[PDB]
Amino acid sequence: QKNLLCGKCKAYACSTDDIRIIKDSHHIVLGEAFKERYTTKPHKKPMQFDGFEKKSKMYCRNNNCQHDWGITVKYLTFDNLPVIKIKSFVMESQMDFQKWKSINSSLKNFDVEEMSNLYPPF
Ligand SMILES: [Zn+2]
Repeated sequence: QKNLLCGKCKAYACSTDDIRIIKDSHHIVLGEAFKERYTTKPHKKPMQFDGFEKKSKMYCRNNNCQHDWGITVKYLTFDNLPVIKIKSFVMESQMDFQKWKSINSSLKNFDVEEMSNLYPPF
């Protein structure tokens, strides 16, 4: 439905249709195209209480920007899963993504069967 932009440089980030919510907290982004729009630096940690194993920090790929976009994690069998920092984004016009969430219907919940269809284990 709507597009998120990097809050610092305004480069296109992703669509709200791309976002899934895990455990009513984590905002993950579906699709391999999104991975073209950020870079990462390693920051591996063992599993935390909710089953996220941190792998990296995400940065806007605009080299003049490099805004903190979030982290990537492994959750279940899904590695390199981007978890966006919702404070880091604004909406295409200008309101920020946190404001937009507050006045819009809830985003779609994560569905493991949908995820498995998109990223099959074979
Ligand atoms: Zn940026």
